[PDB]
Amino acid sequence: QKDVTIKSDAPDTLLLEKHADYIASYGSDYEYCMSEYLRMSGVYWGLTVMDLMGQLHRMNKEEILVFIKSCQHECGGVSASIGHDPHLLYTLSAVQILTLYDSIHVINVDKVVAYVQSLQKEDGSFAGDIWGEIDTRFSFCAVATLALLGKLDAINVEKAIEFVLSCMNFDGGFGCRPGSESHAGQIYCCTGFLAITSQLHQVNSDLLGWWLCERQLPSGGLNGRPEKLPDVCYSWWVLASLKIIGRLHWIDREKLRSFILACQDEETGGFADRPGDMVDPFHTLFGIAGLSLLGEEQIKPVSPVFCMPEEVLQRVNVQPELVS
Amino acid sequence: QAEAKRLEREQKLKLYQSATQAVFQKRQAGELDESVLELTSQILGANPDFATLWNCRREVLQHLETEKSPEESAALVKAELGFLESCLRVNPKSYGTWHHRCWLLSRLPEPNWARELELCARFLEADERNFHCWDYRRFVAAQAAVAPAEELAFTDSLITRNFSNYSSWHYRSCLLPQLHPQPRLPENVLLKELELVQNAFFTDPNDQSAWFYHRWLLGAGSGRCELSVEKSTVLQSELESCKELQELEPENKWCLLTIILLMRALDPLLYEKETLQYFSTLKAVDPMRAAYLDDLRSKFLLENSVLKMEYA
Ligand SMILES: COc1ccc(S(=O)(=O)N2Cc3cc(-c4ccc(C=O)o4)ccc3N(Cc3cncn3C)C[C@H]2Cc2ccc(O)cc2)cc1
Ligand SMILES: [Ca+2]
Ligand SMILES: [Zn+2]
Repeated sequence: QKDVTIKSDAPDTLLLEKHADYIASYGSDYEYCMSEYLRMSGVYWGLTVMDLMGQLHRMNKEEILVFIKSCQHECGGVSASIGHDPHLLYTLSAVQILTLYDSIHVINVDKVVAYVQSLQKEDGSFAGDIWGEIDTRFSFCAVATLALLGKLDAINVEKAIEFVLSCMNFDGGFGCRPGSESHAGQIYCCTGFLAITSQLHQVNSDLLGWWLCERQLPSGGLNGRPEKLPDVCYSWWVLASLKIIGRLHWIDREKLRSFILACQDEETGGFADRPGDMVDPFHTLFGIAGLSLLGEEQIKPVSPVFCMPEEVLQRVNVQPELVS
Repeated sequence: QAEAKRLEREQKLKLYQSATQAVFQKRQAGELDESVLELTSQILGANPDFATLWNCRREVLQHLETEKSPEESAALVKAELGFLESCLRVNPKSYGTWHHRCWLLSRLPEPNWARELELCARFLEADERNFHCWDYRRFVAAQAAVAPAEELAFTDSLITRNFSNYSSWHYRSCLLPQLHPQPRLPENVLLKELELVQNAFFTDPNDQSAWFYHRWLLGAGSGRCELSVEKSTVLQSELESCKELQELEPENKWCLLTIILLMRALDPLLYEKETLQYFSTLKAVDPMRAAYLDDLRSKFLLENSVLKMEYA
């Protein structure tokens, strides 16, 4: 019942070149400074989307490598920006960026590994940082990070698996922690986690798959849980999850495509959360990442687990097996 | 209302920038004191996802508690609760704010959980789907050793008072197993749940959350070969009630799916023809799920074949 109605005029065509200009110019501004606190991830989104459009060269490799080194703390974790505190989210984003750039030894890999390792608990969960917030999001950051560095074996994998599965719910989905309601974002983190640890057999693919395909609203866009407005990035969290578990054909590809495209801004470029709203690089990455998963030819194939181009992962030989 | 609004943003940004600068100056200096509390107060209300500033608040309070009396530390905690509450009013869906409250209470000597449970009831009246709030509610429930039945009674009133019930039903799916802890619901509990979820979905047949929870209940029992006369009779009675409902609301796909699911639960083979009729109607009503519906149908045909070859 709660949906957007796509205005009949709205964009029906892919505006690749505009987006490549939008991101290339991003950070030359009000919104920019207010998100110092997620800067590392912001750079990850921009770089990843450029590389998916074949435009990574128009970004500053050399300048981002120095920014990454300066953001590594002495405990090994990486912060979002200089002077900000280290966190698993930004340590993931950093390692994703170094993997895009094949520049992993720009940072102290042994110290990142020891940082991820230090955040695991007796029950197998991961805290996001020294301050102890437990979220399956961080289970995914830990293992995604270690997988990309070839160091999965450095954490207690079996206990980590056990914690994630203890967050599986009645509806086949996953939450933040044991007892938490299913939500698309955590389902992406958890299915990705299981992909990495070779445990997709423990997912109930038909039940979860059904939950994920009911996210698609009449407008064609996906929401993140029942009764919520759809939104371009769930359209990525959900779709990715479906690909991982082998049920991407359970949503109406074409209607989703029309929603995603309708989320573009013909003027500024970039994508917004929903049609007509203000764009941003986050949604820009996820709308492009979604179109890619939906088979769109002018964008590179995107890994549904690491949300990077498949060729980058082929190139480092960490391509987990999905359901089908 | 032209240059005015977007002009003062250049001002409001300037304050955040200077206070943020000041906070880091002060933190690099080792000045773990009230000034950081006052500066961060000004930034976290507008911008609660600014995680590093919650960390400073922590580093300050942890340090201050070393060189202030029990009674001065008590006051700081209480003020920290009031500050937390006001941030939540402005933005109730921010991880940082909730985590910091949990951190604050986790370390107090004599935390007042009752108050925190009520805090939860207040935020769930505002937004009954707030998952931070539900999560925090479970944390409080556990810390105060609240009993599953209390929480189950809380979920009941919430379910009847209004719609927006996916979170409540989800919470019940975890509470019920705890009330009958097996290392898989008993039939008597299952039957009360069917009756409760049945009312919900006839009351408001477009509210998906009841139908999802119901599909789960349909599998939570003991099998079609072990159907009690009571459950056979109740499941049959639900089948008819969905057919009635289907006449009133022929565009309602949840009731069409549930009719298919009920016949499966009752007797896949006896209802084979009706199962196929229903997949066609259902695909006509919910075409976006066409692919899902054919896969479910193929699974069920396979199930049927296996059952027929078990014929001696
Ligand atoms: C605009 O208000 C918000 C609210 C939350 C956040 S967040 O940092 O906690 N985070 C990522 C996120 C980022 C943006 C954004 C703004 C500008 C940029 C460019 O660098 O990116 C916007 C939203 C957003 N959200 C909130 C959201 C997105 N869609 C719907 N909502 C309600 C997600 C949030 C969680 C997150 C996800 C991925 C990740 O790697 C890190 C954090 C950010 C802005
Ligand atoms: Ca360049
Ligand atoms: Zn979004």
